[PDB]
Amino acid sequence: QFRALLFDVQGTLTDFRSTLIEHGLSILGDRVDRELWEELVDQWRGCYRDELDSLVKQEKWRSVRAVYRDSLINLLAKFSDSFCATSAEVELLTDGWERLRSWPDVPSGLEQLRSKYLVAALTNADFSAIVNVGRSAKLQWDAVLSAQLFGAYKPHRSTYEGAATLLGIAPSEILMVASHAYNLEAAREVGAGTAYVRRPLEYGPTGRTEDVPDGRFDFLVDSISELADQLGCPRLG
Amino acid sequence: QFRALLFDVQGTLTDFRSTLIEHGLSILGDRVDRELWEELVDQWRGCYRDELDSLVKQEKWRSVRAVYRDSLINLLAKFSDSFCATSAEVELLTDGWERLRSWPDVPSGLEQLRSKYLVAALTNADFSAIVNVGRSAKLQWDAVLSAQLFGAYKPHRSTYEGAATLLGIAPSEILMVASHAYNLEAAREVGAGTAYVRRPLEYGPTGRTEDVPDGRFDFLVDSISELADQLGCPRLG
Repeated sequence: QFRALLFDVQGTLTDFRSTLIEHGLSILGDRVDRELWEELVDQWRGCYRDELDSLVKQEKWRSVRAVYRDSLINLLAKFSDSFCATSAEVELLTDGWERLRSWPDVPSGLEQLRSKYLVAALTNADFSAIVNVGRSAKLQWDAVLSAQLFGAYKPHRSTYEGAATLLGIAPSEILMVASHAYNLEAAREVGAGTAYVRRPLEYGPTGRTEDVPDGRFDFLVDSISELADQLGCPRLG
Repeated sequence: QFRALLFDVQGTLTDFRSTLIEHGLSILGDRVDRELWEELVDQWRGCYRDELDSLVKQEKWRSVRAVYRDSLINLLAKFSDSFCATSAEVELLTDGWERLRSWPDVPSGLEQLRSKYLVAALTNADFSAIVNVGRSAKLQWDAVLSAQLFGAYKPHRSTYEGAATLLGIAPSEILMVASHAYNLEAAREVGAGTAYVRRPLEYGPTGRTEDVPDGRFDFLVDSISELADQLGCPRLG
């Protein structure tokens, strides 16, 4: 039925919240407390989502590293009574988005899927970032696709459709994998299969997550391994 | 010095001659003898090189699968006294270029390089083909680049430069690896490093290959592993 699985990366396969929290504390040290840096990370991710949504509505693209970098400079000004950062440290902190750590089910899950399927990443992150993230998150791909190649961000149909022609595959023979329900419904409209992955800690324990019911998508799983088990991929020794 | 290694695929990492010879014989069987089909393969590659060379001067791109297919149809017209093939068999024969086998030094050599460098494919083949070849040639990349993404073939400078911006890398921080000396010289022009890999059996045992002397390129090796050793990459267990 399926020849390839297209994967969302940030959140679906990677714990960016814990990554960026421990990334900033390691750089900033005691100049900022943990409780306050966790709140900057949350607002950081929120500024990225608000900006991309705005750029999608404008049908515009720009570097996601510039999106992270600019939105951190704006938050640092808002948090400037509590702590401070140099221009060099601003770049090092932004680099944390290219050092994402994967969820413990992802590397072995990806390995299990390759026995019958091609696996490729389709992220809004810049091409350089997802290549880097592959090292820090131990993601192993047949192909790496970014919103940078298509000039537009998900859920724009040019991204999903473009990924299909580049891979030589029909959308109906691609399984889109994401922990974000809105952009999974957009894969459905272009004709792709849909697999939702529950990530209760994507936005932390205090985060409200999307309640998705059984039957809305083709698959509903808590781990890539489970998805591989449901697709008929044999487990690893 | 180098942050990424960009690799030629067809010939540099893959024994396409042996792949396509045994591929067509399995499809055409006794309808064609080996010595006569081996001569078609050689002309096939040459029609591909002539067409791409023509398209580079025109600053045109078109699907390399269509290039292989069309140049196969022309050879079949040339060989129409000796044997014949259906349109279905034409597609299966063309599929042999997406089922290439690697030289035995390539998979472990690429893996050895990944300890210190990013490795990416930069082939004139269409994006779908190199994805397939990754399975048949056992190639594992941080990134996969094709002339299809840039609208131009190697050795056009838009390809090398585009691969640099996509990876976040300066051309001077890219090491181009190829078994074809002419297109290696253009990487040098854009500012990239140059590594030549001798493939004496690329065009068969009785085939004439590019004889490259010491000093023309930055590296001159008989295997990907050898290149990794010269780049300071620790060996594999």
